[PDB]
Amino acid sequence: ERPTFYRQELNKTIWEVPERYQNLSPVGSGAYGSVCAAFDTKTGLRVAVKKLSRPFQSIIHAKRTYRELRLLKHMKHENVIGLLDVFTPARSLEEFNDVYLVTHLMGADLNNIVKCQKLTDDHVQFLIYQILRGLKYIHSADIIHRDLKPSNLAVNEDSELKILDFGLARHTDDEMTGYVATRWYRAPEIMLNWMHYNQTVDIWSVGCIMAELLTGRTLFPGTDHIDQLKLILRLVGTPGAELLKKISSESARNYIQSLTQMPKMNFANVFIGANPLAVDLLEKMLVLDSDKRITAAQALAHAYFAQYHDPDDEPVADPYDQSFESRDLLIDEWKSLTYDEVISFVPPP
Ligand SMILES: O=C1CCc2c(-c3ccc(F)cc3F)cc(C3CCNCC3)cc2N1c1c(Cl)cccc1Cl
Repeated sequence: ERPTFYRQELNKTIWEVPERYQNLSPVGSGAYGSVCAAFDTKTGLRVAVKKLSRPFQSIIHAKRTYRELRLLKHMKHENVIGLLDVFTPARSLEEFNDVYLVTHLMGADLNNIVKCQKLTDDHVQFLIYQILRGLKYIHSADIIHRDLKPSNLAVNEDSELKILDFGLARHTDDEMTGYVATRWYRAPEIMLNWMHYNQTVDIWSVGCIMAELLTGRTLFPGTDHIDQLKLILRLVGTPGAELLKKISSESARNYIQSLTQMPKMNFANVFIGANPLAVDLLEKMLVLDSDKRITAAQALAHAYFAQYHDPDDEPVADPYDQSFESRDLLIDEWKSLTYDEVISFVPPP
C-alpha cells in the first residue's frame, strides 16, 4: 500500500514525500535546516517533517538513527513529541538510505515565548504542569531526557506544550563551553560528571526552567562550568558529607571539598513576590543531592498544580526496551534494524 511520492527541492536538497503532504516549507537554518512545516491533507493537521540525511554514513550515525526512531515510535503522550508518520521513498532495504519523521507542528519553543520576560503565575503553572506530565510519562518508560531546556520545549499559540529531543543529547565539549544556554539547565552531577546520573537530572532542569518563567531571568547563567557550579552552590549550598560520598569521581569530590562551605539560601528572598507554593516546589526540585529531589509523579500532586492536577489523566508509558544501547553491531545491522522499524510503523488512530 505504498503511497505515491513526489520530489521537491528544499534547502538545497531533494525532499521526496507522499502526496498527502503538501505546502512543504523550510522552518529554519542550523539544526532547523532538515525540518519543514507542511499540511497533512489526510489528517488535516499542520505537521513538521524532519529528514535524516545519510543516516547510515557510519556505525555511530547508523545507531543514532536507530535510536531516534525507536524513541519517537515509543512516545504516545500529549506532552511528548511522537510520530504521526515515518517513511522512506525506498522500495527495498538495498535502496533504503533516507528517513523522514512526521510529527505535530507546534511552531515555537518556550524561548520565543518567554525570553527576557516574566510570565504570570497561572501561565507558569500550566507550562510546568505539562512539562511534568510528559516527564512523568517519559520517566515511567525508564527513559531519561537528559538535556531539557526551553529550546527543546515546543509550544503553540494556545501554550500547549510537547517535549522533544529526549534521550538524544550527545553534545560536544565545545558546545557546552562558556556562556551558553546549552549548559545552564544541566544538573551539576551531570555537568561535572560526579556520578552515574539518572532521571533525577531532568527534575533539576525543570526547576531551572520554572525559575526562569517566574523571574524572566536565567537561574544559573554561568560563564563556564566552574562559574556555573559556583552560582549553583551559592543558591543551594555546598555539598554535605552524605552527598560527598556519593560523588564517585575522586577528582570531582576533591575539587568540591576545596570550596568554602556555604549554606542554602532562603528561596523566599531569592524569588521575591512569587507564589509561596511555587517557591516550595522550587526548593524541592533544586536539591543538590539528586536522590532527594522530588520526582515528576510527586510534583504533579504538589498543591501548586491544584488547578490542573488530575490523577486519572496523567498516564504512564509502556516499558521501553533499550537493550540495543549496549549492543555493538555493524552499519548494515543497524540499518536493517532501522528499516524494520520504518516498515512496521502503525499510524496512530
Ligand atoms: O513544532 C515543532 C515540533 C517538531 C520539531 C522537531 C522534530 C522532532 C522530531 C521529529 F520526528 C520531527 C521534528 F520535526 C525538531 C525541532 C528542532 C528544535 C530543537 N533542535 C533540534 C531541531 C523543532 C520542531 N518544532 C518547531 C518548528 Cl517545526 C518550528 C519552530 C519551533 C519549533 Cl519547536
